[PDB]
Amino acid sequence: PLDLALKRKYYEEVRPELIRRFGYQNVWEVPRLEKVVINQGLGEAKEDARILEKAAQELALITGQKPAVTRAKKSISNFKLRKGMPIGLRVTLRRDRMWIFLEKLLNVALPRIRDFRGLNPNSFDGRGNYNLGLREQLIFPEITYDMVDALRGMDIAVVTTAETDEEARALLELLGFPFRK
Amino acid sequence: MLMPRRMKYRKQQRGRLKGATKGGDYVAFGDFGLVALEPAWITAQQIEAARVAMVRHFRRGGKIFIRIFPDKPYTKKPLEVRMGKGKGNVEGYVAVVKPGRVMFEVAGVTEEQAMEALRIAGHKLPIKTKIVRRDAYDEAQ
Amino acid sequence: AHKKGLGSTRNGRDSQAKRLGVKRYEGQVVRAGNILVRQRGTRFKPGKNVGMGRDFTLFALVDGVVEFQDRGRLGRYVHVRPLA
Amino acid sequence: ASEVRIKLLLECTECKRRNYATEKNKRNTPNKLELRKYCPWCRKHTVHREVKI
Amino acid sequence: RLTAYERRKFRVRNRIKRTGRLRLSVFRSLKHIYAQIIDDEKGVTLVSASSLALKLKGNKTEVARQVGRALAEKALALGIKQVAFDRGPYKYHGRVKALAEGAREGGLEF
RNA sequence: CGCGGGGUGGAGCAGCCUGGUAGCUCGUCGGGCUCAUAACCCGAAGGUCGUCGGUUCAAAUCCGGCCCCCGCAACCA
RNA sequence: CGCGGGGUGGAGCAGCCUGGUAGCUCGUCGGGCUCAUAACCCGAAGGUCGUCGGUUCAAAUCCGGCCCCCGCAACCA
RNA sequence: UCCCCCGUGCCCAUAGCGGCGUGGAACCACCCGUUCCCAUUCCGAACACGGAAGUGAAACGCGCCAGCGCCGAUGGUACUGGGCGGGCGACCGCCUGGGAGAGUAGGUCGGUGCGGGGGA
RNA sequence: GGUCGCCUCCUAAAAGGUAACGGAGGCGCCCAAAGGUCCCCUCAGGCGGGACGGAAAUCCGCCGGAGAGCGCAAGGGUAGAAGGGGGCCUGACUGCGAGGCCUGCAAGCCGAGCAGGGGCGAAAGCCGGGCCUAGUGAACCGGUGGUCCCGUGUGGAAGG
RNA sequence: GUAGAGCACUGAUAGGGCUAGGGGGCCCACCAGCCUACCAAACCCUGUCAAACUCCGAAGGGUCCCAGGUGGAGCCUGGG
Ligand SMILES: CN(CC[C@H](N)CC(=O)N[C@H]1C=C[C@H](n2ccc(N)nc2=O)O[C@@H]1C(=O)O)C(=N)N
Ligand SMILES: [Mg+2]
Ligand SMILES: [Mg+2]
Ligand SMILES: [Mg+2]
Ligand SMILES: [Mg+2]
Ligand SMILES: [Mg+2]
Ligand SMILES: [Mg+2]
Ligand SMILES: [Mg+2]
Ligand SMILES: [Mg+2]
Ligand SMILES: [Mg+2]
Ligand SMILES: [Mg+2]
Ligand SMILES: [Mg+2]
Ligand SMILES: [Mg+2]
Ligand SMILES: [Mg+2]
Ligand SMILES: [Mg+2]
Ligand SMILES: [Mg+2]
Ligand SMILES: [Mg+2]
Ligand SMILES: [Mg+2]
Ligand SMILES: [Mg+2]
Ligand SMILES: [Mg+2]
Ligand SMILES: [Mg+2]
Ligand SMILES: [Mg+2]
Ligand SMILES: [Mg+2]
Ligand SMILES: [Mg+2]
Ligand SMILES: [Mg+2]
Ligand SMILES: [Mg+2]
Ligand SMILES: [Mg+2]
Ligand SMILES: [Mg+2]
Ligand SMILES: [Mg+2]
Ligand SMILES: [Mg+2]
Ligand SMILES: [Mg+2]
Ligand SMILES: [Mg+2]
Ligand SMILES: [Mg+2]
Ligand SMILES: [Mg+2]
Ligand SMILES: [Mg+2]
Ligand SMILES: [Mg+2]
Ligand SMILES: [Mg+2]
Ligand SMILES: [Mg+2]
Ligand SMILES: [Mg+2]
Ligand SMILES: [Mg+2]
Ligand SMILES: [Mg+2]
Ligand SMILES: [Mg+2]
Ligand SMILES: [Mg+2]
Ligand SMILES: [Mg+2]
Ligand SMILES: [Mg+2]
Ligand SMILES: [Mg+2]
Ligand SMILES: [Mg+2]
Ligand SMILES: [Mg+2]
Ligand SMILES: [Mg+2]
Ligand SMILES: [Mg+2]
Ligand SMILES: [Mg+2]
Ligand SMILES: [Mg+2]
Ligand SMILES: [Mg+2]
Ligand SMILES: [Mg+2]
Ligand SMILES: [Mg+2]
Ligand SMILES: [Mg+2]
Ligand SMILES: [Mg+2]
Ligand SMILES: [Mg+2]
Ligand SMILES: [Mg+2]
Ligand SMILES: [Mg+2]
Ligand SMILES: [Mg+2]
Ligand SMILES: [Mg+2]
Ligand SMILES: [Mg+2]
Ligand SMILES: [Mg+2]
Ligand SMILES: [Mg+2]
Ligand SMILES: [Mg+2]
Ligand SMILES: [Mg+2]
Ligand SMILES: [Mg+2]
Ligand SMILES: [Mg+2]
Ligand SMILES: [Mg+2]
Ligand SMILES: [Mg+2]
Ligand SMILES: [Mg+2]
Ligand SMILES: [Zn+2]
Repeated sequence: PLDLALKRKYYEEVRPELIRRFGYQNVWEVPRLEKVVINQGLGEAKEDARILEKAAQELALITGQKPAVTRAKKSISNFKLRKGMPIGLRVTLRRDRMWIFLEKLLNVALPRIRDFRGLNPNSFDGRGNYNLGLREQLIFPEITYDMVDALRGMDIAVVTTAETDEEARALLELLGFPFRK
Repeated sequence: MLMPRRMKYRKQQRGRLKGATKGGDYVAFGDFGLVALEPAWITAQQIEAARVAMVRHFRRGGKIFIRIFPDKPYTKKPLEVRMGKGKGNVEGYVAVVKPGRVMFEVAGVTEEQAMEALRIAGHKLPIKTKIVRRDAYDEAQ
Repeated sequence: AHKKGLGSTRNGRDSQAKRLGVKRYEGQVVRAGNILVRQRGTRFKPGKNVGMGRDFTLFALVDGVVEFQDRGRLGRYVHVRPLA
Repeated sequence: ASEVRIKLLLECTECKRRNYATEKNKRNTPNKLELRKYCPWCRKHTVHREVKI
Repeated sequence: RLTAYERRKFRVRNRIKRTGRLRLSVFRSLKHIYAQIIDDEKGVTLVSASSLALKLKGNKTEVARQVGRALAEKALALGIKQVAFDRGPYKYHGRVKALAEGAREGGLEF
């Protein structure tokens, strides 16, 4: 639906090594992406100042989409929450917008962190998904420096039709994931 | 003593006591048990009383089981007060007991020795009693 | 004497009885309008020819005969099979 | 009612006679009320407001 | 346990059922669209006009508009005027919409 | 049993009604003054608010029950 | 329900009476002096003159609505 | 007129959960795209249209068995409407119609009604 | 000393009803959205994952029939919505009311349908406030606004 | 929706198994060893208690239809 080189890498390289690996029969049951929910749960503009969306504009420059907000589930005295305050943001990346994001993180952004050292491998789901997080925000130079302010990061899940954590790894590793172990 | 550590309501109604027991009609843990022959309100101070008795009978030994637990609150008006102006106050707790219920049963000791420590146990009890033996019938439910 | 310096209670009340329940029993011939059933909640549901007011009071919508049907997991229903 | 919850008669405009009355809050929304209400007097629908009770 | 899909059915389904007037169920797959008039008392079908039996093809929406008009003729000739519209778990729009507007103009009554 | 009162940094007092708000005075520890001590001047330290459980998103606070303290009737002809 | 007068710095507050600068003394930091603590002397801090809204070259002073507290006068089936 | 799918009820878990197999010929689902109508507090996930390359892997349809769920008698007992009895009292017992709950033996991976399509 | 009206549960003995200075708890309000409707969504919770970030902030995954929610107490009810989100809205209309619940009286309660004129919806339809059951007061005496009915010889005005 | 009975829900509950936490060890005291005739949540087993708990549930009671029922029955309007 767009000429992206990771869409083409998954097909013309990643698809087959998997069929030769776990020896699939049918074609659909082969592991495959689904979404990349990016949670910028800030929790710092609750009854705190405006400026919340001042990240949800850079969040758009990362993900191409406009992020939509998330509200306070329930009130907590220890966090200063009343049932309704906004705390964080979340963009769901489906179709080719999803791809092109990873075609910038996996081979430009991930190395843009100092003291970087691969990825944590225990953190796979159990029914075939994976996630972690990030703190530094200009980790993609679409977010240039003299957009300077308080640095905040994101929680990021990636969702796949993988059926176990095992085969799952094989996908994410094959699409360029540096694993720490 | 034996208060139920917590409870849903505090003052409990009185209640009748019609007929024969509901359950607890067979030995289940010990090899000899003590059996009620007439309805009663056995008290936290009696259960305790009968228990301690046997323990001090075969000092260091045996395993005492206790099948009825005093949950009902025994209520009672003070002295030199007349009828009404509230419902009585709680003093002590009790366990409803119909005939046939087992209350104590001991496991593992000389047949003589259990047959005493359950005999003495009955005298601390406000009712008539019969000691019984674990049974084919007992293992049959 | 006898009365002295005791006290009393903190509780002691009760509400006016509401006289609810099933007002019309199955096979009773009804005019349109008769309250078939008084209730809190929906222990009975509005069947054929039967309405329900903002207190779940079910009422005959046309003359006929009350009929009763327990359709299990989707509950009891009250209808009226209008003798034509 | 109490004091924060005021009582009021719904005013009018298209004939200036009152025809309704109800309740509202002045610590919540401290303005002048708003409802469409057909009248037995003008025999037409009209937008209404308020005055004290 | 239930899917949002089947809930929406019951929901949209339940209401209409309470008004007694006849029922023009609208089923719709990615290929064809079907419909059938139902008395829900006895539990029976009055008349059924579908895209597949009519062997029509040539754009899904415009396909349906005829199948709707087809249903009206096949029912007017039977005596049905009064019939309320069941729109399934589908938003009344486009395809289902067409079926209606077809049935509508064919002389049918809702 | 019953009425109503107050329990809070070591002593003595606010903060309770109106639910997010530890206050004052001594006292204390640590710096000066003075040959020395106090006085006196200068900084700091110090309590899950009787206690179980309670309701609120939270309890000094709103809330029920024994544990205390305190006036407190109990007429008994 | 009806009539008297009002907020101006955080308090207090005449200015307002009379149409021209937002102000007296109380409170802070600072300097003075200081046995200290005083009072004293210098200085700045500080405000939107209940609110709109209006007559005017102009308004704290003047008019309308209102608002909010003080008060007064009655009435309460 | 038997068979198979699709729609839709009726029954209310003996129908369900989980498991093994399974069917794309037709229907159905995924599916192809996001121009158009329609849609997302972000996203064509859903809802929406335009189609038809692939696929029955998912979902679903149909078969299989009792691990769970669930239905679960007969016999007997509890209690009991009516009528009586012996006890100083506590409470027990008898005739007479009625008769559970638990538990045992067991049952169950459904039965169906009109309409439509498609091969005997 | 405590109590006095209304609501919830129990006592109350399987229709209703039922006492006690019997065991327990709540009301004297609240909301122009918490109302109307048309549309869409489905919980509490538990295990794995999750930069800050924790027992619980927001996130992802399977798991789950209702144990969450429904303004406040309790009960019944309830996702096949009564709960959560949005679009348009004001029926929180008027003129009436068959028939019934309850019932000593007076009260209270439920209400299809007809007219008028609106709202939301393509529509079948639904709306005479709120999931329901508390959130209150007879008659008398007055206040305010309409009407244009009475008004002491007639017309006014006073007064009803 | 009661007697009974039951534990599916709100709670109680005694022994046992499992098992977060907590406590005594003690290795050691920087993090960490994971060992416990001690306490103990959630859960599983045996075994039980409840007016304001009910997965279930009698006899019975209510009431409408039909039939029997001529009774100091019944029904309406009135006077005491
Ligand atoms: C005693 N009196 C006068 C009252 C009578 N005429 C006489 C008398 O004896 N009265 C007393 C008589 C009994 C009364 N009393 C006491 C106990 C009780 N349980 N109930 C009573 O009525 O208390 C009375 C009381 O003090 O008035 C005075 N001191 N004035
Ligand atoms: Mg392209
Ligand atoms: Mg969420
Ligand atoms: Mg005795
Ligand atoms: Mg009291
Ligand atoms: Mg009563
Ligand atoms: Mg009364
Ligand atoms: Mg239902
Ligand atoms: Mg009016
Ligand atoms: Mg049918
Ligand atoms: Mg005090
Ligand atoms: Mg303070
Ligand atoms: Mg010296
Ligand atoms: Mg000093
Ligand atoms: Mg109190
Ligand atoms: Mg005056
Ligand atoms: Mg002024
Ligand atoms: Mg100025
Ligand atoms: Mg049926
Ligand atoms: Mg199997
Ligand atoms: Mg097989
Ligand atoms: Mg195979
Ligand atoms: Mg297959
Ligand atoms: Mg195939
Ligand atoms: Mg939408
Ligand atoms: Mg959506
Ligand atoms: Mg078969
Ligand atoms: Mg097997
Ligand atoms: Mg089985
Ligand atoms: Mg039997
Ligand atoms: Mg018998
Ligand atoms: Mg009889
Ligand atoms: Mg008898
Ligand atoms: Mg006897
Ligand atoms: Mg078997
Ligand atoms: Mg099966
Ligand atoms: Mg064929
Ligand atoms: Mg009655
Ligand atoms: Mg609304
Ligand atoms: Mg959702
Ligand atoms: Mg959740
Ligand atoms: Mg996080
Ligand atoms: Mg968290
Ligand atoms: Mg409830
Ligand atoms: Mg709703
Ligand atoms: Mg809604
Ligand atoms: Mg809205
Ligand atoms: Mg519109
Ligand atoms: Mg009428
Ligand atoms: Mg009338
Ligand atoms: Mg009437
Ligand atoms: Mg009456
Ligand atoms: Mg109406
Ligand atoms: Mg209400
Ligand atoms: Mg509503
Ligand atoms: Mg009410
Ligand atoms: Mg009153
Ligand atoms: Mg009078
Ligand atoms: Mg008047
Ligand atoms: Mg007047
Ligand atoms: Mg005149
Ligand atoms: Mg223990
Ligand atoms: Mg340790
Ligand atoms: Mg070990
Ligand atoms: Mg061990
Ligand atoms: Mg347990
Ligand atoms: Mg018992
Ligand atoms: Mg009971
Ligand atoms: Mg039950
Ligand atoms: Mg019966
Ligand atoms: Mg009747
Ligand atoms: Mg008479
Ligand atoms: Zn008018």
